[PDB]
Amino acid sequence: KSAALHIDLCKATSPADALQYLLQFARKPVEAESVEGVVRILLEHYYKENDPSVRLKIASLLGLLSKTAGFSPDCIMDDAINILQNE
Amino acid sequence: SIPVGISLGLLKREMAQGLLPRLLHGTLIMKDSNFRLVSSEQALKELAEHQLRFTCRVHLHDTRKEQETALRVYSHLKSVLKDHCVQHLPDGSVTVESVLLQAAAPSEDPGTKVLLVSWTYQDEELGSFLTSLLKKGLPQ
Amino acid sequence: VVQHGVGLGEALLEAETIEEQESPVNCFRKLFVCDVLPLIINNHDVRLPANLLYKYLNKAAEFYINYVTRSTQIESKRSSQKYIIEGLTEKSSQIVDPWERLFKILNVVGMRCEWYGDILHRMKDLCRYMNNFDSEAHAKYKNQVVYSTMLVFFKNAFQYVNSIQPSLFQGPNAPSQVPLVLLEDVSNVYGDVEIDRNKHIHKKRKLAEGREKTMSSDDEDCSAKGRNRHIVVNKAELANSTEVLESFKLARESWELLYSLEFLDKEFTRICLAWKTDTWLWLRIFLTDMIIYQGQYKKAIASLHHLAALQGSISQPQITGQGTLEHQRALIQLATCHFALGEYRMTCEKVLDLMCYMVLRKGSDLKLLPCTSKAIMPYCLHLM
Repeated sequence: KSAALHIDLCKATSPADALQYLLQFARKPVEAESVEGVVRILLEHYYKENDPSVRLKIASLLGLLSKTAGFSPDCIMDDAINILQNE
Repeated sequence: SIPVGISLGLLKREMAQGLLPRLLHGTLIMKDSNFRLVSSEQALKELAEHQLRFTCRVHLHDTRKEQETALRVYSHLKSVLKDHCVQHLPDGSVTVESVLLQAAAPSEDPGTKVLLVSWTYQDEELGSFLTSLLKKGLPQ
Repeated sequence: VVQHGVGLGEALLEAETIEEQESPVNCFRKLFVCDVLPLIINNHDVRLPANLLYKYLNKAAEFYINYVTRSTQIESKRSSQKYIIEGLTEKSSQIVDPWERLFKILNVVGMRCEWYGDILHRMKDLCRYMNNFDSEAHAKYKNQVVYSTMLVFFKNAFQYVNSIQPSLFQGPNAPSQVPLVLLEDVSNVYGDVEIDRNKHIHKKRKLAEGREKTMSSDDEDCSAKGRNRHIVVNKAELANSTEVLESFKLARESWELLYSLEFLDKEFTRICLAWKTDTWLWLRIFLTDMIIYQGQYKKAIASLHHLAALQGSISQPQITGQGTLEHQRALIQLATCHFALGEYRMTCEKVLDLMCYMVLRKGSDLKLLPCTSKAIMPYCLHLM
């Protein structure tokens, strides 16, 4: 389930509620197609966001998501390093 | 050892610009037993950064286009000075190290054309050689 | 180069147009301007007409406007405007100093006819005799001088747009610049000498609007209030706005010089119509502010409304008479135009619709402030 994130996160507050919800998400595992969906939307929110701590949490769970067992990470890695350059 | 202070902006810029054996030019406001070695610009509020802008004039007899003259001077300096700055400037001017070149308005004499070169004490050792190199002048 | 000659630039422009980028702002056009067209101009063997040089200048202006105000799409000192061009990456379609590229394009245009900061006095001297010259034989160099003055005016307009609305060009992942907004005749209620007579209540509507040509009828005769007056921005409210006020004053002076010529105004209007220069927030806002200051309030308001509607159709969020992340500049501009035109009832209605959006030497003055709610609440209070 990723459309739920697609609704709630953009319709949340910036400082802490997004951070607390993001922390809540980190305690459940994800399936590989849903992994692709979540890395895409998290990259989108990383684009829009400007706070440092929220982006730190975004990146740290992006790392926790890439740790998942079966999927190919290179395709999302391309865009990941693409935004790493301007950070 | 004398403990003194630094402005973190100057220190951060020095580390950032140096890590990619140059000097660190700074200014210290040695107040009553409390010192503060900051950059010059930081002294503006405590007035006392009232700037002392220098300018050395260069006698060139050419009357060519500003952009062409600037590009030729830049190419000539990049040929002479060994890889100081290789860059296309936005305004069609010249600057090596932290000097400033301006094709200012000439004097009241119609038969005199002069180029002006501003710099700081940091870059005067290269600015003097730059002006001596352009003392021969562009091909008239 | 004799194998193709002018074929390479035309093919590159056609390729740029075919990528949903009909106006010359695509990465193909950027590469052509940086490499192909500059090499053709530099090459003595290739000798293009004046129209080709003008088209190259227009392409450079479109690229600069895109790099200075268009959004980046993701799916002593020097400064250059870089953004994601269409069809190639930002650093993979690199152009060294696009402002210098446009200046060199103007210089190449002058070189075709043979005959600025450091040359600011020289540029002013050239501009002095740039609208009273003789015929073509003596106008061979005068056309080059007029093109150079227009290029300097474009650079000043780009700087004003950089200090007016360059925040919508770059994202938040790196340090950037903030936008800003102008204001109407409401700053004459702060100083000791400046007493409350800048707009009054009914006096502004009587003495400002006059029910002029409300349409965007640019390239025409404006008012002459700038002859012995200007937007004298007080340092008591813009003490740290040296770059913003300097860019605004330079843009006002250039706009005062711009209306003097007919070819320059026609070229600017043609560029705005064809390449959609009003679809960029910064350049459109700066041009509208300059036109309003020069005494073209109706056409300036029309251009501002067209830019606001274009932004509303764009992916940027919009609100009904209220400020947003990007609509704050639009709301401030609309409120300032309403105050300048003296529509007292409309200004009160806008304030009522914007109260939630609000933030809790003679004649009128001016100031420099951000495009956020700060420019709306205090100016509205001064008008009230």
